[PDB]
Amino acid sequence: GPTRRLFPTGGPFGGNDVTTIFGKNTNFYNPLSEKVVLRRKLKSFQHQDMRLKNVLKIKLSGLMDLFKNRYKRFRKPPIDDAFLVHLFEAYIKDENMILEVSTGRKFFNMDLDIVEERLWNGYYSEPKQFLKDIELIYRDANTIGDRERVIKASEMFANAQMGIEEISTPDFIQECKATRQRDLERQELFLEDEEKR
Amino acid sequence: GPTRRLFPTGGPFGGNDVTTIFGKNTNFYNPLSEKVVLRRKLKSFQHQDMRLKNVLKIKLSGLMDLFKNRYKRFRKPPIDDAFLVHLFEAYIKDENMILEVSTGRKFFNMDLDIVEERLWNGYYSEPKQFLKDIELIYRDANTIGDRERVIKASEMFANAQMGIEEISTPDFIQECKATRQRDLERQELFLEDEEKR
Amino acid sequence: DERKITFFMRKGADILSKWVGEAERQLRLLFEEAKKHQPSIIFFDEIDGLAPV
Amino acid sequence: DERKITFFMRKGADILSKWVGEAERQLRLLFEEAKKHQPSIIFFDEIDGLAPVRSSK
Repeated sequence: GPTRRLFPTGGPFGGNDVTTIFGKNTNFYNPLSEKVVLRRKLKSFQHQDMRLKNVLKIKLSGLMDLFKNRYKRFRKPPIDDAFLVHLFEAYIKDENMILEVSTGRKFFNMDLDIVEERLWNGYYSEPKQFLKDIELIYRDANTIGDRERVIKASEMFANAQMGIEEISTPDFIQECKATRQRDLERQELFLEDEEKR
Repeated sequence: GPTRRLFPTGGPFGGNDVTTIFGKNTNFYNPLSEKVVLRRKLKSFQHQDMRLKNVLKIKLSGLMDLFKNRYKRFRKPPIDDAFLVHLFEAYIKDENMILEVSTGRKFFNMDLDIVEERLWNGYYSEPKQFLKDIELIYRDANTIGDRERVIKASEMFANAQMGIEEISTPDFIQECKATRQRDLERQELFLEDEEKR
Repeated sequence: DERKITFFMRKGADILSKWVGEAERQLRLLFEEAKKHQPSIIFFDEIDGLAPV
Repeated sequence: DERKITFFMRKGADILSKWVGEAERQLRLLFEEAKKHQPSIIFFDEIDGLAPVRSSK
């Protein structure tokens, strides 16, 4: 049936037919005059911001394709998804971290596809979101492996870092700060909406 | 003999040996100086706009291939064609809507193949015809089914809306407007001709 | 005695690491905490390093 | 005849790469290739394309 995806990918385009363990952003829709005007400006500014997210994906793909076809070993977590399948309904779930019993290591591992599938739907209000994915790539570098793999994946992390340094520019920074406060208000109204509905 | 198609598909290319319940556009050919010059400009601008319709179909297939091979459940109306077969010569025919006695629900249902074989012939003078086709997909989502199916089909409706928003561009919008009226003065003369002949 | 001039102390680029937005969130929490405890003093030691030129 | 002395011809700006510091790896590989033969001598052509003097930045 539904996809057995653990990461919080979802937005105005799609990817909302998912279920994970920790927090998930599944949102198309889930006094009164303030609520209805809030909904109106939500629709308008969300359409504009989704256009901005599409533009962000357009300007990110030119490097994302190179960084996806350069290496493949980090495009798959070392731990197979099946070990995390049976905890949906050895490995035990913490707040968000999954802990193994044999060794006791913590892994925030992805498959390097999550950034472009995330911008497929689109909730990258800030190039700080890309900075989070790059830092999390560095986290996958840090969590598992010896010195050689750690340093090579850290070089890749620094490559994504220079890329986001070029993507992040002061005028885009201020526009994205404006939409960042907008979408923090948006996520607050959405969490209270799902709590009240 | 003739195909038992109830949808109004027809254009210069073909598909004009059909009979339906509501209005149907069968168009190859069905004082005097204005009539003959009108036919001359009709032939000329109809050839030009038919080439434009081919171009629209070309830039439309690139997304409809994915949107038609992704799902197959909505490529077939919930009510079989046989119940609508016997009303050509349970279900009653309104202005254009079909009413079912058992429940009383109204369905403007299509099988998602109609838009591409419509552009096969070609009468999409404006992107608003595609807007109406996507809105009819949304109508199919709304009329029949519950929760999950409705929201999934609305997600595809939004995907197709985002596709047509890219297809609809201001230069093509103004050209389309030039042909909309071109085909408007065309449809008025066409009904008056089929009434007088 | 009954009102607190609660003093916040920061260092030179202690907020500012090489990661860009950690400083942003740290400033957000800093000023939110200043808002909560209404009378507050915020000090930026070595502000020539936190705001270099 | 008994100890074939090898050679490595390396230019200036080819080592200086894009990325960030993979120019370092371009010479890490060279130096680890300096220890596959013992009689190994390294040529860096146009070394000013790698290490020029500080001017103002």
